[PDB]
Amino acid sequence: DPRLAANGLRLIGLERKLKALKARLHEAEKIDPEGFIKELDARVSHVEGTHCAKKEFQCGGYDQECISDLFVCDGHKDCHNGHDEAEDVCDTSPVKPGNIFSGTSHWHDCLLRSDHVTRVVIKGTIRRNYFKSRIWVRAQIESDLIHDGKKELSDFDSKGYYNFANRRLVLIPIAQDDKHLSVICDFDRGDSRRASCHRVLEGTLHQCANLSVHLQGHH
Amino acid sequence: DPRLAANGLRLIGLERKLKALKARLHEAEKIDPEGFIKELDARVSHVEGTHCAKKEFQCGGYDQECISDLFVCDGHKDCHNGHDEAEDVCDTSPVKPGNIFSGTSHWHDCLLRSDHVTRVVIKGTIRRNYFKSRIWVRAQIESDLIHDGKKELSDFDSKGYYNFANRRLVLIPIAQDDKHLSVICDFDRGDSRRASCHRVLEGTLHQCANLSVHLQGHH
Amino acid sequence: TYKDRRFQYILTNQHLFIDKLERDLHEIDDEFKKLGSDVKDQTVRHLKARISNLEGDDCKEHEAPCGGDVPQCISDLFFCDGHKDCKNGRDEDKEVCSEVPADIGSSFAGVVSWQACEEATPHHAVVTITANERKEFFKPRIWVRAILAFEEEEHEHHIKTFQLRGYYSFGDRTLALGPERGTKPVYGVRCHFDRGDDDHADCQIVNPASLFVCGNFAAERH
Amino acid sequence: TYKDRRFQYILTNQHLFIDKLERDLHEIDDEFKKLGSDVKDQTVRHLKARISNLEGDDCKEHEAPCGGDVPQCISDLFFCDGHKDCKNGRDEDKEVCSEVPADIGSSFAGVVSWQACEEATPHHAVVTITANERKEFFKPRIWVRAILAFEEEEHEHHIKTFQLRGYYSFGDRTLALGPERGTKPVYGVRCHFDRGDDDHADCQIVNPASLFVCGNFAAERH
Amino acid sequence: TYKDRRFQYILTNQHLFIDKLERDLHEIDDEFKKLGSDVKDQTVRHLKARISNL
Amino acid sequence: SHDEEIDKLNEDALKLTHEIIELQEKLDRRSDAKRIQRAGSLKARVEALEDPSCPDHEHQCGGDDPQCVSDLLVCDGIKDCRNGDDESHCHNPFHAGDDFVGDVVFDHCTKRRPENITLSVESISVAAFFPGFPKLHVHVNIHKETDEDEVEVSLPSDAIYSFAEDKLIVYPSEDDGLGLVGQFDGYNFDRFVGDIIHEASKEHCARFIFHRK
Amino acid sequence: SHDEEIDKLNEDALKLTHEIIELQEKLDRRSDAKRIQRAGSLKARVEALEDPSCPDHEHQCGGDDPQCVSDLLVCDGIKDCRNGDDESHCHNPFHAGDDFVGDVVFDHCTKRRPENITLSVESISVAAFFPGFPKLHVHVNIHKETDEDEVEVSLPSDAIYSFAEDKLIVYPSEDDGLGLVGQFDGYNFDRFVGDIIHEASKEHCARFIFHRK
Ligand SMILES: *[C@@H]1O[C@H](CO)[C@@H](O)[C@H](O)[C@H]1NC(C)=O
Ligand SMILES: *[C@@H]1O[C@H](CO)[C@@H](O)[C@H](O)[C@H]1NC(C)=O
Ligand SMILES: [Ca+2]
Ligand SMILES: [Ca+2]
Ligand SMILES: [Ca+2]
Ligand SMILES: [Ca+2]
Ligand SMILES: [Ca+2]
Ligand SMILES: [Ca+2]
Ligand SMILES: [Zn+2]
Ligand SMILES: [Zn+2]
Ligand SMILES: [Zn+2]
Ligand SMILES: [Zn+2]
Repeated sequence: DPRLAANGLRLIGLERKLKALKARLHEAEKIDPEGFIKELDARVSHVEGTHCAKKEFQCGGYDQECISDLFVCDGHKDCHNGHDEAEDVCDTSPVKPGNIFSGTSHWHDCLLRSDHVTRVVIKGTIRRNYFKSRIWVRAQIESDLIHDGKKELSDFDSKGYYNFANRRLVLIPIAQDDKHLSVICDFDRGDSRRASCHRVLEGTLHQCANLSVHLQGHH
Repeated sequence: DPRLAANGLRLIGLERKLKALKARLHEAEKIDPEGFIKELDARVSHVEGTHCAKKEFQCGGYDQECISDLFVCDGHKDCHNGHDEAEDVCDTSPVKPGNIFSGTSHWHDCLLRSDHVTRVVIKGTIRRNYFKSRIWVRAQIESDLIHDGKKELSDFDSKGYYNFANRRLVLIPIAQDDKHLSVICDFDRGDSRRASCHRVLEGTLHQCANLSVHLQGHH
Repeated sequence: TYKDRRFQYILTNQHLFIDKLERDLHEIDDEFKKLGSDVKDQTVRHLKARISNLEGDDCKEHEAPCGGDVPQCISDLFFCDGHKDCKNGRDEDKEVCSEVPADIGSSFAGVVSWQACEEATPHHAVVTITANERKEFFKPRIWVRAILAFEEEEHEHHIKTFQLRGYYSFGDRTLALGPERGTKPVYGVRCHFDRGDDDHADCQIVNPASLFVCGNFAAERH
Repeated sequence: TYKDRRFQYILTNQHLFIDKLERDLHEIDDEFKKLGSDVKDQTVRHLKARISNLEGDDCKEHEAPCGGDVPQCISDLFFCDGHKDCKNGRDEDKEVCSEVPADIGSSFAGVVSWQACEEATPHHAVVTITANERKEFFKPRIWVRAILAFEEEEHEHHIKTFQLRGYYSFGDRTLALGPERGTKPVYGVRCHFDRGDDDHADCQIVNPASLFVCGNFAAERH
Repeated sequence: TYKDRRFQYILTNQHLFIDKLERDLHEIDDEFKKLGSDVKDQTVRHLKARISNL
Repeated sequence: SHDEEIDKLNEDALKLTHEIIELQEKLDRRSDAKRIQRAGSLKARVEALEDPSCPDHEHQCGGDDPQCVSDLLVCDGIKDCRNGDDESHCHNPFHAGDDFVGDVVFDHCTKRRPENITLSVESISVAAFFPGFPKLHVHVNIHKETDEDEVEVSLPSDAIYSFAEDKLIVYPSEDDGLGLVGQFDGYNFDRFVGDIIHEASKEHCARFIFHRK
Repeated sequence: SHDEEIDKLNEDALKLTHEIIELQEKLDRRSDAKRIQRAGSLKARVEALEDPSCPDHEHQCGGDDPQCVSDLLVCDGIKDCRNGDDESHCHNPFHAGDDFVGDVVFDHCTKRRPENITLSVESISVAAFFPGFPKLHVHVNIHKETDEDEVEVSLPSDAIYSFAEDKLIVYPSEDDGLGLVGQFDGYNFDRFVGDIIHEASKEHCARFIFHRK
């Protein structure tokens, strides 16, 4: 064995290296350039606003064409550039059943709670083939309250819709007169994983709490 | 010395490799992609012809504008795209004095010589600043003739011009009534290194020999 | 022999080890490729441009920013005139002074939302530079002849065409167009190339007199 | 200690050896960089295109080549209509069926050498697509509305504009334009996109009736 | 051969080590040169003379 | 034979080494500290354009679950953010000996109206019991050469750094209300904007862009 | 210490290995045999478009110093070109056992009018005293399935390869004047154009594009 042994050592080295790189993958996944830019595009676009009316959908990013939000993701090309039927626009995964969005609820009205976890749990979706403009969502709203020294879950069943055009999930409490506030989430972070939410009164849309959920998801 | 020695062996390996690559450079220089494509462009463009008159210079490659060849490389932008003053067009190196173009002369008229070496030796150039359209070239034409069992040099002094527009070097024999034929070279191979030449009669431009010179150059 | 087969045995399973390593490497690389990708440089350029526009500048009328690390404002009339007026020379930068937005044959098109003048629904507008002239003694402007045309239905067959003349201003990054000599003051155009390149512009179809906005289109170079 | 300084002595001049190797590598790489470069893919595409054009095809009138490894000719009327008529399907290739040369806002410009009709000296011509329509039941043609305009001097100020209508044919790779409905049969345009991309075309400004060539320009997309 | 390249490998990076040492020496010497200089013998002679006279 | 095969082995091994280091370089490019920084700076500009997410005197912990925390509680060694953000900012951009050179943007209040200002950090005193607001002793160095004279100045001044606001506050040393405030990008730390403000009117009358020298 | 430093050494060495192999890969890409071939094919198309550089029965030695040499003197083992070009072509594209499959371009004379033709090389006989024109025994295999019948055929035929013309000439085996001629690109050798020609009228009545199978 001349320097064949040396080459063997080199090979052990390469094995070690490969192991290390594979380890680096976990840390590499924590960086999403494309997603970062999509987020910034979202936030900047929010600061810009639009020239469209309420209940209207602006076609491109720079584009000047407006469309009724009743025509967004309905299966028909309504924009001169077809943006209203684009895949990013029409992505149905913000309300894919099984999704569990969790976040901290910060109250500043209505209720006198300290900061606490809230989960929006997507339980089901209906999308009529004759009206694809909206997805009808059913979900469970859970809240971990450390009310009286000990912990207690406060949950309720709710129903509403996800509207593609403004990327908004509205959930009002199913037959829950019992002073459970509605929730309104905007998937305005460039993805289908995070949303800026509020606990609101259904009738007036008055915001009683600030809530920011991320998907995390798995109990 | 643990595996430090092994790493040392690796380093000797890398040294060896580097030496080998440096050796490959010579062979790598024998490949000129850009020059190859420039040659093909030249040859194809010759097969295509142009829509310009004689004594005219077509501007771009696809471009439709024609210009008098008295305006080519004269210091004034005459083409809508300035091609008549471009660097490739106005390159003066085909007739840079010191250049020695060598090639094989193949006779088929006038003289009864067998195939033989000819050299065009650029001896001087004059380029008037008041008329840059042309370069006035003075050169020596040498021919190695194996006439009567032994070798003998047949050389003569000559004068003419290089015209940029048609990339043509014309050399007629300086006061050489002594049946020395003129030479006309076209640098039509995409470079300033090779030329397609002819030995011709000055008065009639009748082609007595085919000659293809390349630069090689250094005696 | 036997020793030969031992040596060959060592060689054989070093190549085997190398092959395994190669396979593992391919697994890891494949795992890395499923982490999305990097971003289109145009998307980043445009995003940065939108941010820059939202940030604005402290320039006065008839001034434009030089750009760069230390903000400085200089005159419209000082951009691309061969003398460096910016502390960082940006007013003579080769990119800033790109004369491409005013090149002959340049055409910028997009769909128009009207607010007056025209009662038609959203259609394309195209403005095409047909001629230009940049005087050598006054270089901060490129004088252009252009044509505004509208996309109209297959049934119309009586298209409307407006001949314009105006200029491109480097510092403003502005193409300003008005009616050609003796041609009925109907329309003018204001295009602002503020997306960070010579290929997109925010245009308004205006009244030549009042600069009143008749309609807007997001222009794109085709 | 001493043994420590021996070990450190070995380490020190292995790094030195690595540094030397690095320097030598940089020398060799620098020597390699001075061997010219590779070629622009556009120059190669256009060269290949010019060769292809010089080679021609054995197609009949109203036929166009499918392209590809085994030559086959098919009808004008069979390109990009959703059914594969070529043995290799090329008549439905996504590149062949690029509808970009007929896109709204597309403008092709270049300098014209005239041979009749116009007694002006070489100036630019620009043809701009202002509208289009591709009927879903007859897809092998894109019907277009365009405008031919000429570059004219700063002194003219009475520019000439010709409104055209016609089609783009995929197999022919041809933009064919004639006078718009009721607009004085003065000019027509024939552009052939034969440079291998959607961005350059050989155009002729012709008489709409005789197809007599009035002038030629090498068109380029701006 | 291989042994020849090992011997040459040792030679090569002893010269490299010598070169490094030389560079370091030049650094130190350069650092020493920036400590002013010695004094003109005339300035000292005259100073001593002035003291003597006083 | 026993050399050709070995050489082929060494060759395949080199090529493997190359492919492996290539993967590593992709990994490195993705996580390149400079790139991450630039990203942070961009994000920061956007944040500047948005409405503040926190009350006037609080600090946004950031993250996918935002939270506001008193400015006085940032970098005091006790975690107040649920994500501990208040306790990881804590690297002071200024070290004893650092120089920053600022070039003028606009200026209509300073005495000398200088082209550039050098800010030299001389010392830093961090109270162990109050580490969130380090105190610096710095010198403001100006050198202005007019026609009538040449003036050089080195004004000793006291400063505070706020980790909460990523901000240097340099209290005036002369007899004008003129203080220097350096706002850091949040991610750069080799460049800040130095605004000169009247301690009283709060009027902003000069601005210099400072870079680490 | 004695491990951290060694590891840093191994690392720098790996990175060097990478940079070196990178240079090598540039070198390899430049001289990639396939690329050179494609270049040759392109150049060949151009040459086809140009006027012939040589008399009807001669061979262009090529190079920067062109020369014409009789077709009968190419690949006879004696250098006639000044650059020896006639004696370096000499690699026969056909080997005993090779199959080429040709797809129809046009065809209006063959008996079966087939979709594809397989040409199988069975044997090669090279006269030592005349190596420039190898003789091949090949079989032309056709399989045509119409409505009325299914026909299969394997026609044994004699052929000659001309190195001078880069050309395979397959003499007809049946009772029609129909011969097959395969023209090689000059640089490809995995693809030729197979024209079917009447041995008499010289009329070109069919063409197939053959690829090495
Ligand atoms: C300050 O500016 C002057 C020119 O106005 C320059 O000469 C000097 O070097 C600058 N000083 C620094 C440290 O930037
Ligand atoms: C020959 O052609 C027929 C179709 O015409 C096909 O089924 C068969 O597989 C082909 N053979 C080859 C090698 O192309
Ligand atoms: Ca729709
Ligand atoms: Ca000229
Ligand atoms: Ca200027
Ligand atoms: Ca079809
Ligand atoms: Ca704290
Ligand atoms: Ca021979
Ligand atoms: Zn923070
Ligand atoms: Zn001090
Ligand atoms: Zn040959
Ligand atoms: Zn047989």
